[PDB]
Amino acid sequence: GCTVGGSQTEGNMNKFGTLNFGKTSGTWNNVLTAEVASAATGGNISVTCDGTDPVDFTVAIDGGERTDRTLKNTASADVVAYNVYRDAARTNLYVVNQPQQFTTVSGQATAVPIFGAIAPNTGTPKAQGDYKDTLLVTVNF
Amino acid sequence: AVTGQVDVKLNISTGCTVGGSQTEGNMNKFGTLNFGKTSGTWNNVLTAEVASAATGGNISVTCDGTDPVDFTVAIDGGERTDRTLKNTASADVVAYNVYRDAARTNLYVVNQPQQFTTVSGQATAVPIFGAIAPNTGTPKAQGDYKDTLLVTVNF
Amino acid sequence: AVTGQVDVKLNISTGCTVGGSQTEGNMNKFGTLNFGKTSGTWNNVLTAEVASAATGGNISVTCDGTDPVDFTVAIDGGERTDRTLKNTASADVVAYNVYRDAARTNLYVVNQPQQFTTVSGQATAVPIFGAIAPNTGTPKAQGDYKDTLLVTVNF
Amino acid sequence: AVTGQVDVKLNISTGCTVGGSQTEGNMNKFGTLNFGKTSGTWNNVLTAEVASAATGGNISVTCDGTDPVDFTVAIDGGERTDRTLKNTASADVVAYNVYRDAARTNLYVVNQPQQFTTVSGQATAVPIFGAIAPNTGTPKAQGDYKDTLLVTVNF
Amino acid sequence: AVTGQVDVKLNIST
Amino acid sequence: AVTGQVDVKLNISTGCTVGGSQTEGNMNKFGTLNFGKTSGTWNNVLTAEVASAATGGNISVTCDGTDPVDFTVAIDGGERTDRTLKNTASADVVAYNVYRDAARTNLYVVNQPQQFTTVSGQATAVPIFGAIAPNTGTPKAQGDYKDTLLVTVNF
Repeated sequence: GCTVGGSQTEGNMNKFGTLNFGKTSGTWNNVLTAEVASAATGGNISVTCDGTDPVDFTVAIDGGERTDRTLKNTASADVVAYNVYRDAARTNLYVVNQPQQFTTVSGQATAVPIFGAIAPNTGTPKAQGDYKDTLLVTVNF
Repeated sequence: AVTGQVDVKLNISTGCTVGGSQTEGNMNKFGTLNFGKTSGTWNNVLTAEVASAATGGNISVTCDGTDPVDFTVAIDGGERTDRTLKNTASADVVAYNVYRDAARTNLYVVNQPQQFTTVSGQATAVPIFGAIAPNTGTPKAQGDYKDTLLVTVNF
Repeated sequence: AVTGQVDVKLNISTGCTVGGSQTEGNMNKFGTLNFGKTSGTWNNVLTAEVASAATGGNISVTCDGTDPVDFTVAIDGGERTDRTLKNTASADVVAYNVYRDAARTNLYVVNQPQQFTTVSGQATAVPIFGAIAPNTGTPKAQGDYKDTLLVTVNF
Repeated sequence: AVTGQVDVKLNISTGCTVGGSQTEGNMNKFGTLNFGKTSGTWNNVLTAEVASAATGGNISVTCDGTDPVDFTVAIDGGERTDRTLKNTASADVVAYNVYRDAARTNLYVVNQPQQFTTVSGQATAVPIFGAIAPNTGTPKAQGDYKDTLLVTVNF
Repeated sequence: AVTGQVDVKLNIST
Repeated sequence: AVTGQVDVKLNISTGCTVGGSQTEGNMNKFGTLNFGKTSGTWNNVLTAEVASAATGGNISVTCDGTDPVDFTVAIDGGERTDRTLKNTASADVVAYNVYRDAARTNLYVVNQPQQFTTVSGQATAVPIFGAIAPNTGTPKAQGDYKDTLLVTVNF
C-alpha cells in the first residue's frame, strides 16, 4: 500500500493539517487565500507510496461539516463560504467527493497542495469572532 | 483508504487589506514586473519596478485600523522555485531577483516575511524592485520570457 | 493572509543598451552631477554636467540594430522626490533641477519620458545638465550635500 | 472665568448590549419594580421583580461577541440616594432595597459592580429582585410612592 | 457604559 | 500695519473656584466623559457621566465667601463645534450631547450659561451627563473616537 505523511493522529482520526486564512475585517475586498499547513511538520502534506513502481493514487476532499464548504462562527450562526483548489492559480477545484488524480514514484514523497480561497465579501459584514470548518481529506486508492 | 481532517479557520475581527490588485478569477493579480525588451546579450543590469494591475503604480497596502499595524511581505521563488523566467516555447531560462529597496540591496529572500509598517489613515506602498544580472556570456533564444511570482502579504 | 500574483516578463529580441555606466553591486551607476565647492550664499547659478562613472564623459546610449530606434529618457525626483540635496549630517536641503539642453531650458520633468533618437553604428549622448538657483538668502550649513537621482532609460 | 477641558471618548471595537429596554427620550427605560398595592401597615415583606419595559420579562443582556465576556451590573441609590420611595404629594418615604438572588440575600450594594457572565450566542438575564421591610409601626399616608433607580450596565 | 432607569412603585391605599 | 489695543482686566476681590480639575500644562483639565467600549452598531443609547481628573468623581465647584453666589456653567460644541467625536485615524464622526439632569432632558445648549447655585461652606457638583443616540444604521469604523469639550465656568 501507500501512506500519507504530514499527519498527526488526533485520537483515532488522522489530523492532516490546517487551512489558516488568518485575521480579517468584516468586509474584505481581496480574495482571502492560504495554503494547508500539515499538523506534523508545518509544510505541505507529503504522501509517499511503499513500493518500486510508480503508483497512481487519488485525493478526494468532502464538503465540510455542513456539506457546502462554509465556515461557521463558533457562537453565532453566520457562515463564510470557501473552496479548496489544487493548483496555485485557484483554477483546478477539488470538486466535492471527487477523486482528483495524483502520481507518485518510488523513493520520493509527493506533496498534496490543498490551496484555500475565499471570495471577496463586499456586501454584509459578518459578525466578529472565529469561523471554523473541518474538511475531511480522503486519500484513497 | 486514508481519511484525514483539515481544520479550516478565519478570524473575522480587525484585519489589513492590500490595494492595487485585481481579482483574476479566484486569484489576486497583484501586478507586473516588466523588464521590457532586450537583446540576446545585455551588458547593463536590466531593472524594472512592479506595476500594480489595478492602478499602474505601486501596490498600496492599507490596514483597516486606527493604531499602527506591523504587517509582513513574503515573495516566493516563482514557477520553478529558483526565480528564473522561462521562454514560452524553448527551455531557456533567465535568472532574476526581486529587491525591496531602490538600490537593489535588501533582497526579498525566498519565502521570508520582509517586515513592514502601516500607520493611521494611510496606504503604504510595497516596492518590489526587480533586477536581472548582466548576461555577457551566451545569447538566450528570441521570444518572450515569463514567470509568475506569488507575493504573500501575511500577518 | 492575502496571497497574490506578480507576472514577470522580458522580451529577448532586439534591444537598446546604455553605455557609460558601471555596475554598483546590482544597480547601474550612471554617473555623478558634481557642482563642486561653494560658500554658504552663492549669487551665481551653480551649474555642472553629469560625468559618467565608467568613462568620465557623458552617458553614451547606443542601440543594437540597423533601424534608427526612438528611445526615451526619464529622471525621477531624487531621494526625497523634490530634487533636494541633503546634508549628510544636518537636515538642511539644497533645491536643484536637471535640464536636457545646454541653456537650462528643456527641463527633465519628474517621471517624464524626454524623447531621444539613436541611429545604427553610433552612440548618442544623454546630456543631464544640472543647475542650482542662486541662494542669496540664508547660508546653508557647512558639509557635503548629496542626492541620488535614478535615471530611467526606457523603451 | 474658569475655562476647562473635558475629554470625551468612545472605543468602537467589540461591545456588549442590554436588551429589554425602551428608549424614553434620550434615557434608556430599563423596567419597573412594581410592588403592587398595599395597606398603611403591612406585616409581610413586600416583594416584586423588575419587569422590563420592552418585553415585560427580565432584562436580557447579550454581548456582541463569540468568546465569553464578563460584564458588570451596578445600581445606584435612587432619587434621594438612600433607596426610599417618595409619595407623589406628601413627604412620606418608604425604604426598600434591590437584591440579585431569589432569596433576598445578595444585595446590589449602592454604586457597586455586581459581576456577571455572558456566553456564546446567549442572552443573560439581570435579576433585580426588589424587597421592602415589614412596616408594623406607623401607617404611611395614602397615595402612590415612586423612585427611579438608575441601573448602570458597565464594562 | 449602558446606564438605564428602573421605575419603582408602591400604591399604599387598601 | 494695523496696530490695535486689547484691554486686559482682572478684578481681584471675592471670587468662586472650581474643584476636581488638574492643571494640564496651562489649561485646566476638568475631566473625562468615558462612554466605554461599543460595537459598530449599538441599539441602546450609550450613556456615561463626567469623571473629574483630580478625584474621579463629579466636578465640585465651591465659592469663596459667605453669601450664596449664583454662578453659571457653559459648555462649548467640541473641537469641530457640532459635538461629534472623531476617530483618531479615519474621518468617521460620532454625534453626542451633554445634559445637566439625570434623565437626559435639560441639555447644556452650545455656548449657553446654564445657571447654578452655591452656598458657603459647601461644594456644589456639576453634573455633565453624556448621551449618545442609538446608531442602528451604519457601523462606524473600529478604533478610538475622541473630543475635547471646553467647559466654561463663568460668573
